[PDB]
Amino acid sequence: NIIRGWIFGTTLDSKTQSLLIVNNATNVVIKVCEFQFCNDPFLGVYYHKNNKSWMESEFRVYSSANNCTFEYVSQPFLMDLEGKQGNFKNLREFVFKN
Amino acid sequence: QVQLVESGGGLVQAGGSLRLSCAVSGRTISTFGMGWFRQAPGKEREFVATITRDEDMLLYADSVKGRFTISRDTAKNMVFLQMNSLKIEDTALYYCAVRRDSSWGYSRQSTEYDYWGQGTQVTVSS
Amino acid sequence: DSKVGGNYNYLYRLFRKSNLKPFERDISTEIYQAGSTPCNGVEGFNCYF
Amino acid sequence: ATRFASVYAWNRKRISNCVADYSVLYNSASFSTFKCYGVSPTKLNDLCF
Repeated sequence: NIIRGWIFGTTLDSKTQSLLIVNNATNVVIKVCEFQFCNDPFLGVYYHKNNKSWMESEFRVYSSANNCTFEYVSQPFLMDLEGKQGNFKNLREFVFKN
Repeated sequence: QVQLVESGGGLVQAGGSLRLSCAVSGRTISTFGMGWFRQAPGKEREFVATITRDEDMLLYADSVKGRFTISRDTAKNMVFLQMNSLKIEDTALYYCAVRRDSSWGYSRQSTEYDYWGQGTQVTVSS
Repeated sequence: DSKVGGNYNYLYRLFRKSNLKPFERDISTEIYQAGSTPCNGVEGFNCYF
Repeated sequence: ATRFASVYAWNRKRISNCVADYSVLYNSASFSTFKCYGVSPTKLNDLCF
C-alpha cells in the first residue's frame, strides 16, 4: 500500500473546511478541519533504526488546522506493508460523491 | 401594588389537599407556557411542577418531587395544580407562570418565572 | 460563583457568523475580537459593565 | 464536564448520531432531566432535528 488517503476541498487551505481521509497501520482516520494543505502532500515513512520496519516520521499533508469540526475512525482495510511477489493483486476501488 | 389572584389562600389545614388555579386573564400562563412557581418568605424563588403535552411524564421538582399532582382534561383548556401532604414549610406566596420577556417552552428551573406583582398569600400550619 | 475571585470565568464575545449566507458557523477562519461588545439591557449587570 | 468554565469557548462541537432514548436516564443514572424550550422534552426521543 502506497496511497494512504485522499484530500477533498474547494480552496485546499485554511479558508474553508476540507475533508481529510488518511490511512495508517492501526486505523483509518477521517477528520474535517481547515487544513492548510501543502502543495505536495504525502506521509513521511522511513525504515526503523533497529526494528528494520517502515516507520512514520512526518505527516507532510498540512501545516495547521486552526479549527475542528468532525472526527471518525474505522477498522483498517486490507494491509500490505512490505512489498512482495511480482503481482499487483492488492486492487482497491473507491467511489466518492457529494 | 397589584397582586395576582389564585384559587385558595388563607389558612390551610396541614396534610390536606388544595387546588391552585390562576384567576387573572391579562397574562395567562398558556402564552408563556403552563407552569407554577412559589416565592418562599423573603426573596427566594422556587419551582413546584408543571404538566407536559405528552401526559406520560410530569416535570417534578426535587423539593416536592412525587408530592404534587396535576389533573388533565381534553376540552377544559385549563391546568389545575393539586397539592398532597401539605406541610408547615409550604407556607409561601403562589404565582402564575409569567416571564418578564417573551419566550415559550418547558423547563424545571427555579428562576424560570418571576414578576413584580405579588401572588396569593397561602399560610399552612398545624 | 457567589464567592469573590471567580470573575475570571466572565468573558464576552460576539457570534462567529461566517460566509455570505447568514447564520453559518466559522468556516473560513475569520477574524474575531474579544472584550466588551454592543448589547441591550438596563444600566446594571450587563455586557458593557 | 467542567472544562467549559467560561463563556468564550462554546465548545464548538457537533454530533454525528445521537440515538440515546430519553427513558434510559432511569437506569440508575443520576443525570438531570432534560428541559427544552420551544418543544416538549420528549421530542428529542420522538422526532429529528
